Amino acid sequence: QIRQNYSTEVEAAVNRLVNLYLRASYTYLSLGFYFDRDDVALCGVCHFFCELAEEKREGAERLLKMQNQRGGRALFQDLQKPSQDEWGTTLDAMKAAIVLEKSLNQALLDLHALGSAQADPHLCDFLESHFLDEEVKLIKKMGDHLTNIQRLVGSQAGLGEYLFERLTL
Amino acid sequence: QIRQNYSTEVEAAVNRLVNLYLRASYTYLSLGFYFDRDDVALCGVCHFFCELAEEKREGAERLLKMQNQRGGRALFQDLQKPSQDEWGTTLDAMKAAIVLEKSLNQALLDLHALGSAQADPHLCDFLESHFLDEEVKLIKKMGDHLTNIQRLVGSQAGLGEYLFERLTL
Amino acid sequence: QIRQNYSTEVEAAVNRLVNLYLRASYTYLSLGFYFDRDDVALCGVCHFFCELAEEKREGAERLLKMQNQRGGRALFQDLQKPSQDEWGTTLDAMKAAIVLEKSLNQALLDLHALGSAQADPHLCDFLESHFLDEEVKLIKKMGDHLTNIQRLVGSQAGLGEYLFERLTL
Amino acid sequence: QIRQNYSTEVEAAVNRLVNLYLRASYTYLSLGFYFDRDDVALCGVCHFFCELAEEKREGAERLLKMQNQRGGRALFQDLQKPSQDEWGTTLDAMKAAIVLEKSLNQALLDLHALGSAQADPHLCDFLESHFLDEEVKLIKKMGDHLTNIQRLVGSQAGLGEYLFERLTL
Amino acid sequence: QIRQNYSTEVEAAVNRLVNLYLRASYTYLSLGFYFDRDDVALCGVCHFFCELAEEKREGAERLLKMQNQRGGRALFQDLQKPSQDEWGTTLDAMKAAIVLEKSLNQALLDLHALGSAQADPHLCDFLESHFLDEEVKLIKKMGDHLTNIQRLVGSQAGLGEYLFERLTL
Ligand SMILES: [Au+]
Ligand SMILES: [Au+]
Ligand SMILES: [Au+]
Ligand SMILES: [Au+]
Ligand SMILES: [Au+]
Ligand SMILES: [Au+]
Ligand SMILES: [Au+]
Ligand SMILES: [Au+]
Ligand SMILES: [Au+]
Ligand SMILES: [Au+]
Ligand SMILES: [Au+]
Ligand SMILES: [Au+]
Ligand SMILES: [Au+]
Ligand SMILES: [Au+]
Ligand SMILES: [Au+]
Ligand SMILES: [Au+]
Ligand SMILES: [Au+]
Ligand SMILES: [Au+]
Ligand SMILES: [Au+]
Ligand SMILES: [Au+]
Ligand SMILES: [Au+]
Ligand SMILES: [Au+]
Ligand SMILES: [Au+]
Ligand SMILES: [Au+]
Ligand SMILES: [Au+]
Ligand SMILES: [Au+]
Repeated sequence: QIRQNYSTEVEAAVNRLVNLYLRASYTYLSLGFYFDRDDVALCGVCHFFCELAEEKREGAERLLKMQNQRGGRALFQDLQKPSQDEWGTTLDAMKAAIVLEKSLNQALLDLHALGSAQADPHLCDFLESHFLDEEVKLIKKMGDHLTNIQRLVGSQAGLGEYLFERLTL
Repeated sequence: QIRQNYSTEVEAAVNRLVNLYLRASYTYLSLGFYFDRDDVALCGVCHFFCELAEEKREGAERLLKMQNQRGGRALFQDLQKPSQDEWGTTLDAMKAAIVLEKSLNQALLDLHALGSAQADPHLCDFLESHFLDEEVKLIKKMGDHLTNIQRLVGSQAGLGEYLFERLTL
Repeated sequence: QIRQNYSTEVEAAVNRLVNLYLRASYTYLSLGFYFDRDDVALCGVCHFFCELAEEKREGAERLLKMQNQRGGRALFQDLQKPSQDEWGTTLDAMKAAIVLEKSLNQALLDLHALGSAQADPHLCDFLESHFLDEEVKLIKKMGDHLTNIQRLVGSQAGLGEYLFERLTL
Repeated sequence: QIRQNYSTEVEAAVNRLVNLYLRASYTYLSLGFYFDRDDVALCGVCHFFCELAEEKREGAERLLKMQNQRGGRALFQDLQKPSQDEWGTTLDAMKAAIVLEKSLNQALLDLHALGSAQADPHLCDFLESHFLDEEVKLIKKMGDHLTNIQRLVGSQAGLGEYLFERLTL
Repeated sequence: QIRQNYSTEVEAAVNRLVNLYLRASYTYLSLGFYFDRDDVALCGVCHFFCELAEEKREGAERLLKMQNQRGGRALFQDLQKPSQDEWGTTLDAMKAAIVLEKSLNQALLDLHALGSAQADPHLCDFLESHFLDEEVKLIKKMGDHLTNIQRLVGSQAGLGEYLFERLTL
């Protein structure tokens, strides 16, 4: 047995956080393929979301690795289908992405508060090291994108959506 | 004599498909030079169509080579002049290109159905190997372009046509 | 408008000359594939004619480019099928090729005489620069080949046709 | 057990096709050594057939590998001695080689028809991928050679046989 | 004395053509600096015209060199100030540039007609070699630019002028 200072409550919340990262990965998978449709065709938006799918997957994998390192047991649940089949405009999609990110970020903060109350400094360090700053950086970037997308709608939405995709993404 | 399992019906349809690829080549030749006119001047649209002329020619040449490999006899017909002397906007041109591509693709599918009914698996493989996936890929790309061109017309068609040509093509 | 010192008569004759180069290209296409037949199988003769197809195409493309540069309008006609479906011996084929070349060359000379009468020195230079010397060089080469092919028929035509293809082409 | 969608009929026909490729290999072995005899001495003809021996062997080996991959059982029979001890002229030999190739090719086509009736698309793909086009290419090449050999017999058969071997093979 | 077959009429017209190239150079000098004004600030338009100033100067220098080579005497006149102190929009400027180019081109054609009537084939070659095709190419390019500038005015002239300068020039 290696397990030491690792509460059952932290273990369960780690498994839930894995499910949340894998669900986010799947959402981004769906977002990316929507933007590859012939009737949507925004290559840069596609690559943005498919890159996010991969980051969220890797996030999950790091959590699973840590779960094993601490002597927890990984437990997998169903992955819920993404919340939409079609994602609207780049604007709608980027709003939905930031809502999702803020939910992951809140889950990280809740897990951290749990870690602190359980006096589990390895867990707190792990989150700080690999998750909290990355999520803050990602959210700031999405925020910046959203501001630029919004700036570009004005009178000519098609034009703005095209330019954004060509010159930013 | 090398000829084996090669029906006269397949042979004739191969010669027709050659004529269709060469005609497509000629259409793209005309499309490219229209976009090089001083009063049209869309360099990127020109290069897109002149690249297509060359692919369609090479398509024809591969069919002719296969015709000879199987012991068929190449038979050439007149090449019909393209359907238009002037091709309108990039939008009109890209619509016309996708109509042409869907007609080639239908001809490939009809030749394949013939091959299958004649039990000619070399022909079916040949089409699969070098034509069916290429045409599907090309059509998807045209579809994507058309979506972006359309997105860009909105209120300011000149502006959109220029941007598309500079930033996509 | 860019057009200057460019007569409608020159413009039409340029379009006709394009048709003649594309027709020549198509003839050479047919000549090349005839020599790739399993029952003809003269690899070097094939490569000679397929190289000519490509030169004639490029000739056409240079004419079209010049048509646009001068502010003329390219107009495409049907391309007539080559004059033969089967081309006989290398000798017959090379005779037919030199007849075709002399017809292109006469058309270049007629266009030049037109240019001179219209006082269009850009056109005269263009023809001199890229067409007249090339055609003269090509015809001399064909002439040389024909002399060597003829020398080789004598009593043993098969033998001579094989040697020519292996040691010259 | 790995075996899935793999009929006993396909399995048996695969073993027969292996025997046919190994027999062809052996025939080419005999053809090559006949042309290395001091009283035949046609080095290029020898290398042509010994290269074919090796291709036919490799063909057999790919079939055996696939047999194992699908969970079939390889079963070996006697290899029949080649049909001739002495192979005559390069012409006779090349005719005999094309007869042999057309028999392999018919066996491939029969196995493919079997695959299609058994709804075994892995087998159909395997044949298409590695056998059908290769055999078609090889037969076309033999056909070309035969045409050139025949062209060369005329009045002076020794001369023609020597030239062919030096300048083509 | 080297002078041979070089008429006094050609000599004078060569000196006039030098004055016309130097005047064009000076016009382009003025055009370039207008577009470098802080209240105009179109860097790409500036570089386009300053590059033209240099080409026109070099044109003059080649004419002077040829004048000396033939044993003519260079005679210099006043260079007339450009026709405008301020050049308006990129559109106005490009129209004015094409008017100027068509005037040079007409002068080249008139000098050529003179050369032909004086039976001075060195002069005709010189013009053909270094001036007639270059001017035709330059005019076609200006024509293309003008078409794209015009396409871009539509409703939002400032926007179009900026994009043209950033993405074409
Ligand atoms: Au994607
Ligand atoms: Au993508
Ligand atoms: Au802590
Ligand atoms: Au901490
Ligand atoms: Au903490
Ligand atoms: Au083009
Ligand atoms: Au082009
Ligand atoms: Au099939
Ligand atoms: Au198939
Ligand atoms: Au099929
Ligand atoms: Au060829
Ligand atoms: Au060839
Ligand atoms: Au002339
Ligand atoms: Au001339
Ligand atoms: Au002339
Ligand atoms: Au051998
Ligand atoms: Au050998
Ligand atoms: Au099939
Ligand atoms: Au199949
Ligand atoms: Au298949
Ligand atoms: Au099949
Ligand atoms: Au400047
Ligand atoms: Au500048
Ligand atoms: Au002259
Ligand atoms: Au001349
Ligand atoms: Au002249």
